[PDB]
Amino acid sequence: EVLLLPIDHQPANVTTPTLDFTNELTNWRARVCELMKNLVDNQRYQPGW
Amino acid sequence: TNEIVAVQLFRPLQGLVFDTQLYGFPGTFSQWEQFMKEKLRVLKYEVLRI
Amino acid sequence: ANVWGVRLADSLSSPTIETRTRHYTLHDFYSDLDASVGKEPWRPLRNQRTNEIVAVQLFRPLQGLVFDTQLYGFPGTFSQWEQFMKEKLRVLKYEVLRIYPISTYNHDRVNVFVANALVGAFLSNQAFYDLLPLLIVNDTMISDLLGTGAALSQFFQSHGEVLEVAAGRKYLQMNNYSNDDDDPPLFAKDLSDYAKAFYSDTYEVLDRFFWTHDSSAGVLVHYDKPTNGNHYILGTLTQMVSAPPHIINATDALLLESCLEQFAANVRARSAQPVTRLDQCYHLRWGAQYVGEDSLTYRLGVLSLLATNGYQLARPIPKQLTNRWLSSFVSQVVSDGINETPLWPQERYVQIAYDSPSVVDGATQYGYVRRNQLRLGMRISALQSLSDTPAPVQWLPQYTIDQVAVDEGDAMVSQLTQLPLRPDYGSIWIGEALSYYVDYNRSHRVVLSSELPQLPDTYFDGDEQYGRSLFSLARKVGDRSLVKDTAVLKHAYQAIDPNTGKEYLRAGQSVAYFGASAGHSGADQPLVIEPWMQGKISGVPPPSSVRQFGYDVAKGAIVDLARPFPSGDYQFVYSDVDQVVDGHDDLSISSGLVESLLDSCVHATAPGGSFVMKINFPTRTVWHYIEQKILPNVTSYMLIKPFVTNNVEVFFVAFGVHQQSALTWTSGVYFFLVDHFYRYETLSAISRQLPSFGYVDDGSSVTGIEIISIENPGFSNMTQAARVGISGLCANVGNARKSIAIYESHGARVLTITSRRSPASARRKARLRYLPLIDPRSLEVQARTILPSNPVLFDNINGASPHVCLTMMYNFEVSSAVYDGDVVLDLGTGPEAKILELIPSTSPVTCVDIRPTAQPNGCWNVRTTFLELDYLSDGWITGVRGDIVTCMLSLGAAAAGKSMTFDAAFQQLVRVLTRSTANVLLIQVNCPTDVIRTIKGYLEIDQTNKRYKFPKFGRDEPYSDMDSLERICRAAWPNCSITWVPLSYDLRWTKLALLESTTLSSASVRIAELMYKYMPIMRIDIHG
Ligand SMILES: C[S@@+](CC[C@H](N)C(=O)[O-])C[C@H]1O[C@@H](n2cnc3c(N)ncnc32)[C@H](O)[C@@H]1O
Repeated sequence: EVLLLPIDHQPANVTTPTLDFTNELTNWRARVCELMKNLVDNQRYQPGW
Repeated sequence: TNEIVAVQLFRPLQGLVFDTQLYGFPGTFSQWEQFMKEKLRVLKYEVLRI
Repeated sequence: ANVWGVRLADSLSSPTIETRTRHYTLHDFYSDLDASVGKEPWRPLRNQRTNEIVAVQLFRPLQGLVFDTQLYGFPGTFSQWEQFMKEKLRVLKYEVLRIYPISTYNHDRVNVFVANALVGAFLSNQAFYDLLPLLIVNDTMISDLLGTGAALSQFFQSHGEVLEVAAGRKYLQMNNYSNDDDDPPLFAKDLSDYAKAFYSDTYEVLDRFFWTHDSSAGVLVHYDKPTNGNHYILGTLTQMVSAPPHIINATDALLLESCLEQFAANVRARSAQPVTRLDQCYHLRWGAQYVGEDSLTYRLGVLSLLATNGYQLARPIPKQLTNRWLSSFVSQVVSDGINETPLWPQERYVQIAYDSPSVVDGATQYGYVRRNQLRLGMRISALQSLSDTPAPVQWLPQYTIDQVAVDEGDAMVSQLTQLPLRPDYGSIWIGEALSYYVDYNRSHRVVLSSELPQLPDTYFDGDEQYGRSLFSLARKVGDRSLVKDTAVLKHAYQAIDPNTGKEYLRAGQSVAYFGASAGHSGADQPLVIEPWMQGKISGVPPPSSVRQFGYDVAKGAIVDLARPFPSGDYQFVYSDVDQVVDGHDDLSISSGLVESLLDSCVHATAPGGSFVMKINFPTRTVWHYIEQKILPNVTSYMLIKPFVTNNVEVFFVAFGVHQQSALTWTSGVYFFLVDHFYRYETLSAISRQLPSFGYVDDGSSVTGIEIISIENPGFSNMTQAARVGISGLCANVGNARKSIAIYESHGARVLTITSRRSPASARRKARLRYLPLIDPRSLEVQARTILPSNPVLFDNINGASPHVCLTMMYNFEVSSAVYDGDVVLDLGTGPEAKILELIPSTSPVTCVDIRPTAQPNGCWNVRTTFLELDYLSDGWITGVRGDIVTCMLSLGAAAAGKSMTFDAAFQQLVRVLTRSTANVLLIQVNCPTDVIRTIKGYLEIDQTNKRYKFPKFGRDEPYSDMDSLERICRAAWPNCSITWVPLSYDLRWTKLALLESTTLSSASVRIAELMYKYMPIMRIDIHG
């Protein structure tokens, strides 16, 4: 009766969805972007730009 | 060093299941505990209103 | 109560005498425009936590700050702000003194409106010069405003005999203000325009204007002594934010400020200080036909009416207000319970009480109406507050004559129960060990090995381990081994041996030590080695060399002490290792380890010397072996027992090893050992009943604590339910000590009743049928803040006094001598007779004292009797009869009161006991038994004049001796049989001290023994 899935699945609270950012994929995208922000911010890799 | 590197919390709060990036706590224990004090003070006033 | 939150009126006060005010002078204008140190137009307000200036208060020389502080541009620090204000007032000062000379205008008037708008237009840089020549006023005050010089609607506009002005900025916020509740409130007085004022001549013209003007937000008046002529207040829709739960608008903020000012004035009225305004409140005029019932403005109007009447609050207000206390006040005023006063606000007129102390209706004429039909049953005088203490204070109840059921008391205490909380435990036993010693006497007696009593066979019980662990965990020490070793050396170096005339041992004996634990948080050895080598014990001779042995040493070697390992022989060895750790929980292996360890200790003694043994588990084999083996081959011996822990171990000391001697055990050693095992059994039975160390109390055990929590609204006569609850806790507690605390618990002032239950209290509570009830007045008088403390199991810390110890002794022997179903008589019952707590629940009393007591008369199961008749007299025992006489401490008290001797007092008392019907009796006499010792600080002696003079009580009485007592007793009764009781050396009495939860401080019980041998009692039957 049970089904396996790679990602956490919280059910819908409401039947009228609307955008918020409180999930794992947005957190993933934000931390990846944060590391590339650090990667461009480091003074050893490029000040050259 | 006897420096505070971790905290232990109990019964009045357990619902910290979300991400600490969404929370935004400081790095020193004194600023963290006064921050927790004033946020509990605001929620204290709210729940004592209701 | 309680209008909506409680107020403590009980009387009502008001400021009677009044300062008539002076008016403007331009000399004063220059004087207070010059910002002197002594006086200046501002005044700072500070925090109550940091005392940092977060707000300022300004007054009469400036009010025209109605524009925006972005347009003004003040700095953020108070010092820079005040010097900035100083220099700007200096520039405008020079300008206005250019345009007006002081000599001609020495004493001419001004428009205060023109002055405030002038300094406001100068600070806001808004072309003040057209406003400038309208400064000095004409014949009247307002006609210069009506016929305008230049119409300046940014400051004031005319409306045909009605002047509109925009009064703003009574206060000014500094940037460090951050809406803290400890910061002072602001009441929305720092915004741009909190309200609008309508100055004009007459209220008729103003109400003809209000026919057409809006009155949606309500209108406020002052009616007493207005600032610049008769006017109104029109608040706007700006709201106050600084209270975190509540959001109030401008009009409620002004009315709340004014009503709290009147509440402040009603307390400070002392019938000698005239104030600047007779009353303060505003009295909403036209909004009552707009807003309705159960609105906040209406409720504050009710409170302002009561404040103008002159009521006073319940809680003492602070001198400097806080947002915390203000929001607590607003939460109290929007609560419940609409009204109890007969007063209601009106729009036609204002009303004051028929018995109000205010005289403002006769003072000023218009608006204030005296009412005749409404009357108040309250008083006239002032009210004062009590001084709070941070410590919890004791309380003592007083009993009334009414009674209800103990089941009703049980129901009320079940309603008011706050039992399940963990208390602080404390310590049951402080001080030091006790000297329990006996020496061998050669010519004393002779006994055999089989006669000795032993450990009880119920030794390895879980309940016995529970009790001994409870005792050893509750007891408080430094190092127990330190205490034991100091005691055993101080008893070891006392007497002399029969061979040598000198003493036992000398200095420099080159001793050895067995069984060193070596863990004592530093100085890794037992803690007696260094002070005993230095001679710090001051009763010992110092040794020469010390060796420590045992399998836990730090400096010596680790050796199995049971199996004989030979080493260097020393003149003195000291065993300290048990047979429990090396044993395997068996009496047989314990006895065998005693065998082997004592054998090795005998064979390693360097003969002619001595040794000390400790024995945890002695058996038939142990005693029989040492009697058949060691007692022949020893010169003398010693067995002592210092006591810090509840255990069966003793300290056996030998003397003069390896010399043959016909030498056995004696009956004095037998009595010592019988009494040792007996006091072990009694104290184990005591420790078995007490609850554990780290428990939570819930009122289930017979001993323990109890607290309840009620709240008291004002000085109201509180309900019968709480009265039954408090009196039921009194019947539960049984006249023991109790402490209370008064503090605002989380928005409400609370009461705590903290005390402790006992089985003697249980038998007292079972003795009486109905519980009596108490006086609520002794609780309803208090208005101070008694800060609470944590619940502790033990109130006493330093230990019980020896007088408490002798009282416990006496109570114990009276409770042991009394039986169930018996009439008694207590001579000198004291303030509260403990004989109610001693006897069984079914036996009556016939008790009497010269002291008038406050015991609950009536509502008993078995009857009681309380009266006063000067008991050292006759004729009354012919009226009331008894069976056994208990006269404790009243003999010396009556003898010191009547200045008469014990011989005359005792012969009179035994005469009126020949009048009695009692067969047995026991009275407190004061007889020396031993040679008198003149105990330091408690009991000194007197040979000739024959007194004692207790210095602690400050009391003094003679003493009579036992042969003269025998002479009087046999002259009275030729048939009597007297038995002097021995001193309670077996500690049977200790249960009545422990179950009342009080530590003892064993120096006090040593002094108690040394004192109890100087006033004993006896038991006399009339037959024998
Ligand atoms: C109660 S302690 C004495 C503590 C010592 N008075 C002190 O100052 O710390 C008994 C000590 O003797 C040791 N012991 C017990 N049985 C022993 C045996 N058969 N041989 C040698 N040592 C033993 C234990 O290791 C323990 O440290």
